[PDB]
Amino acid sequence: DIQMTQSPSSLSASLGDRVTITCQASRGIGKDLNWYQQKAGKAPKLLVSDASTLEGGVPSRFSGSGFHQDFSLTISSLQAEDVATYFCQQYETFGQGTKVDIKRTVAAPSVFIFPPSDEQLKSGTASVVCLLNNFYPREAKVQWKVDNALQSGNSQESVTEQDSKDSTYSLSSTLTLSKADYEKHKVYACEVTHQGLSSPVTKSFNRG
Amino acid sequence: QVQLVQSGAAVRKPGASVTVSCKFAEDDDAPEHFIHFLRQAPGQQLEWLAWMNPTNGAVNYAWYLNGRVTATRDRSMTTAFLEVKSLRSDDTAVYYCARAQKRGRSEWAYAHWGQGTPVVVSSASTKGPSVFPLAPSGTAALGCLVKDYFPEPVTVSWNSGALTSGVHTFPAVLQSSGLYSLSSVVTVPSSSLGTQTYICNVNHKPSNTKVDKKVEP
Amino acid sequence: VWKDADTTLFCASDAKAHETEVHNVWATHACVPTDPNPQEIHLENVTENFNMWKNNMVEQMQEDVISLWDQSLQPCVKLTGGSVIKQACPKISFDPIPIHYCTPAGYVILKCNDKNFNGTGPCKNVSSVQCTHGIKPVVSTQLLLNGSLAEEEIIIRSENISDNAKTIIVHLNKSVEINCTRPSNGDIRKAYCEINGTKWNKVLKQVTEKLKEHFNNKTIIFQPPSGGDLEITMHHFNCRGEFFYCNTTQLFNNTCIMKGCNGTITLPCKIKQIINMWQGTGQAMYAPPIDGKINCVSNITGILLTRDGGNTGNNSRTNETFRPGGGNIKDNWRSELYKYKVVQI
Ligand SMILES: *[C@@H]1O[C@H](CO)[C@@H](O)[C@H](O)[C@H]1NC(C)=O
Ligand SMILES: *[C@@H]1O[C@H](CO)[C@@H](O)[C@H](O)[C@H]1NC(C)=O
Ligand SMILES: *[C@@H]1O[C@H](CO)[C@@H](O)[C@H](O)[C@H]1NC(C)=O
Ligand SMILES: *[C@@H]1O[C@H](CO)[C@@H](O)[C@H](O)[C@H]1NC(C)=O
Ligand SMILES: *[C@@H]1O[C@H](CO)[C@@H](O)[C@H](O)[C@H]1NC(C)=O
Ligand SMILES: *[C@@H]1O[C@H](CO)[C@@H](O)[C@H](O)[C@H]1NC(C)=O
Ligand SMILES: *[C@@H]1O[C@H](CO)[C@@H](O)[C@H](O)[C@H]1NC(C)=O
Ligand SMILES: *[C@@H]1O[C@H](CO)[C@@H](O)[C@H](O)[C@H]1NC(C)=O
Ligand SMILES: *[C@@H]1O[C@H](CO)[C@@H](O)[C@H](O)[C@H]1NC(C)=O
Repeated sequence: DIQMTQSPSSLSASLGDRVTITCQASRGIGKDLNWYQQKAGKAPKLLVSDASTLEGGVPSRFSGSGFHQDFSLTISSLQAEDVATYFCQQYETFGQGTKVDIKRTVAAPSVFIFPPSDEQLKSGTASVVCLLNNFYPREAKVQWKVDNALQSGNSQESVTEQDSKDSTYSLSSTLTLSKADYEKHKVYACEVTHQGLSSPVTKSFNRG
Repeated sequence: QVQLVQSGAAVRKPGASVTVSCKFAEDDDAPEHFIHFLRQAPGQQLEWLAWMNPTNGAVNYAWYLNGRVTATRDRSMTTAFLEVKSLRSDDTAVYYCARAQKRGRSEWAYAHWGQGTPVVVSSASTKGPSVFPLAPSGTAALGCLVKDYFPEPVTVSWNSGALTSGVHTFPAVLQSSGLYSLSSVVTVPSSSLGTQTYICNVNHKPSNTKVDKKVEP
Repeated sequence: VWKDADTTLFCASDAKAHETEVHNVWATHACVPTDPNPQEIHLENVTENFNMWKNNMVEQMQEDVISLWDQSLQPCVKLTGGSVIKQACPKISFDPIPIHYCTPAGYVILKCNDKNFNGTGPCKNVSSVQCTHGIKPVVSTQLLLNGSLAEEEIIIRSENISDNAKTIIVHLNKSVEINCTRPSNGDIRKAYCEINGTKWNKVLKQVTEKLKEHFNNKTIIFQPPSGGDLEITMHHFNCRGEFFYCNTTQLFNNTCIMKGCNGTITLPCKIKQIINMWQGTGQAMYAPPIDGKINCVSNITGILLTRDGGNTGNNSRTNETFRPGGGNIKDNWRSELYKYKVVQI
C-alpha cells in the first residue's frame, strides 16, 4: 500500500556540518513516521518518533521534521559518533536507507601485496591478498592481473568500517585460484584506481 | 532505553526450524505494547516479520512468510518466542525483537531492542579454519589469512591482545564453497621485523578451535 | 462556549434493587436511577471534533466493568502468577443490563448525530445530553453482541485503517441473531451456536464491499485467527454465567459470496471451566455448568477484525486478509461510546 522513497542513497559531510536526509510517502501519513540510527554491528536506535518528537538520550543536533507526505531528519553539527545508516519507518515499511560518513581530504591508499604461503599450496589452493590501508573516499577499484591478464570473477574483497580517529577505510582483496593454476604464471599484480592517485598504481611480485 | 535479551546465535540446515527467545520484562515488573520481531539479512534492509500481544497471545504475521512463522510467550508473559519453520538459506539474518516504550502511544516506534540473534541457514558443516601467514615484504604490513571456517564468527587478536594500535581485522566474506574467510592485517615499522615476534591468535568457538600462528618474514 | 476535558462520570440505570442478578446488584449500589426525563439539546450551527480512540469515557467504563466482574464472579479458584486463591463458587444469576454514563455539574456530554460518522473527525450535527444511551457491558471477542446498530451504512472504525496493529471495529446497520445453546438431558460442556446463514452472508458480503472502499479495491478475504489464547481465537462470551467459546471458522467462509452457503450455520461451542481472565493476568476456575437447557439469543451488531500485516513488495499483494479479533475489551466500549465526548463549561 504505502511506499517510502528515502534519499539520498548516500552522502558525506565534514565535522560540524549540516546533514539532511529526507523521506517521501506515496500517500499522506500525518506524523506516523519514525527515524532510526543503526551503527555497524548494533541494533537500530530510535531517534525521532511520530515525525517530530525527539527521544530521551538523543543529542540536540538530531532533529526530525515533517508532516503529511514530506519528512526529513537533520543533524545540526555532524559529529563522528553519527557515522551510521539512517532509515525512516512507516509502520512495517522502511525507507531505503542513507549511509552517511565523514568527508575528509581525499587520501591515497598505502598498498601491499602478499603471495600465498607455502603451507597453503600443499592444500592445493592459493590465496593472493592485496591490502589497501587508510584511504578516502571508500570508493576504489582493485583489479587483479596475472601476467598482465586482468582477472575478474575470482576475487573477493572486504572493507572495514570508517576508523573513528583518522576517518579512513581499508580494504582487503583476495584473489583465489587452484595450486596448479597458480604455478602456471609468474607476474601477479594489484591494479588500483582511486581519487587520491594521480595514476593507477600497481603492486606485484614474481612467483618465487 | 533498556535492551531486551535474546537467545544465542543459531545454525540450521535448510528445511529445519529455529526458535528465538526474547526476554522483554522481569517477572515481577494502558494495554501492553506488542512484541515485534524483525530481521536484517547481511547488507540488507530490515524486514518486519510479526507482532505478538503478550497479554492474550494475539498475533500478526507478515503475509509473505506463508504461515512459516509462529510467536508465543511464556506463562509469566516476560519472554516471547519466535519460531521459524522450513528454513531456507535466505532466512539467514540477524533476528531482532523490538518494542515501543510503555509510556508512548505509537505501537511502531521501536524504542527497545534486543541485541539481535544471528540465524545462519546453510548445509555446510561446522569446521575450524586453517590460518595461513601473510608475510611482510619504513613500515611493513603483515597479517593472517583465516581460511575456510563455518559458521561465523571467529575473533582475531594479535600477541594475545597486547597490540591493537595498528590492526585491521576485516569482515568475513562467504565463499562459493559455503565456507567463510577473513583477513587480519597489521602495520608495523620495518626495524621491528627482526626483533619482536608477531603471533595472531585465532579462535573459532563453534568448532572449539584455537590456533597460534607466528608470522615471520 | 466549552472546552474538552475529562471528569469523573457517574453511571445511572434502571437496575432492580431486589434482584440477585449481579449486574442489578452492582448497579444498585454503584449507579443512580435513570433520569425519568432526560433532555437533549441540538446545537444549530456547531461543528465539533471527536476522537473515539482518545476518549476517557472508555477508560471509566472499563474501570467499572472490571469492578463489576471482580465482585460478581465467583471462581472456585483464581490463579495469578504466584497466587492461588480458593473459595466458594456458587452459581450466579448473570444477564447484563443497560448502563448510562453521565456528567456532573459544570460538564456536559456532546453527541455526534452524523449518520455515517466513523468515530473521528468533524461532526456537523452535534447535540448535548446529560447521559449516554443505555449500554450493556457485554464482554465478548470477535463478535459484538446486543450493541446498538449503525444508522445508515455499515461503518468501519479504526484509529488507523492502514495500521495492522489497530483493531478494526465493524458497525452493522442490521443485526444478525446468534442463538447459542447447551441442550439439556452428550458431554455437558458441548454447546452450539446457530446462525441464519442467508442473512449472515448477505451482511458479511456488504461488509467486504465496505472494506473494499478503504483498500483501493483489492479483493477482501477472511481467515481464521492466526493464533492466540482461546478467548481470542474463538468467539468468547458469558451466558447465564457460563463461559462459551464458539468456533467461528464457518462464519467467515469466503466461498459464500453459492450452493449450500444459504441455510442455517451451526457453530461448535464449548463451555469451559478453566478460563483466562479478561480483566487482567491470571486464570480462573469455575464449577461445571448448571443443569437444563442453557440458552442465549444475542444480536450481532459488530465485528472486531485484524488485518494481515506486511507491505514489503512495494507492489506486493492483490488482496487483503482479515481475521476475527478483539481481546482488548476497551474496544467493546468504544464500539458504543464513540459518538460521545465530555466537555467542560
Ligand atoms: C492515521 O490516522 C491519523 C488520524 O487519526 C492520520 O493523521 C494519519 O495520516 C493516519 N496514518 C496513516 C499511516 O495513514
Ligand atoms: C473517518 O473520517 C475522517 C474524516 O475526517 C477521516 O479523516 C478518517 O480517515 C476516517 N476514518 C477511517 C479509518 O475511516
Ligand atoms: C447497510 O449498509 C450498506 C452499505 O454499507 C447498505 O448498502 C445497506 O443497504 C445497509 N442496510 C440497511 C438495512 O440499512
Ligand atoms: C434457539 O435454539 C434453540 C435450540 O435449537 C431452540 O430451542 C430455540 O427455539 C431457538 N430460539 C430462537 C429464538 O430461535
Ligand atoms: C433465514 O434468513 C432468511 C433471510 O432473511 C429468511 O428468509 C428465513 O426465514 C430465515 N430462516 C431460515 C430457516 O432460513
Ligand atoms: C472500487 O470498488 C468499488 C466497489 O466495488 C467499485 O464500485 C469501483 O468501480 C472501484 N473503483 C474505485 C477506484 O473505487
Ligand atoms: C475450528 O474448527 C475448525 C474446523 O473444524 C478447525 O480447523 C480449527 O482448528 C478450529 N479453531 C479453533 C480455534 O479451534
Ligand atoms: C466454505 O465454503 C465451502 C464451499 O462452498 C462450503 O461447502 C463449506 O461448507 C464452507 N465451510 C465453512 C468453513 O463454513
Ligand atoms: C443479549 O441480550 C439478550 C436479551 O436481553 C440476552 O438474553 C442475552 O443473554 C444477551 N447476550 C449476552 C451474551 O449477554
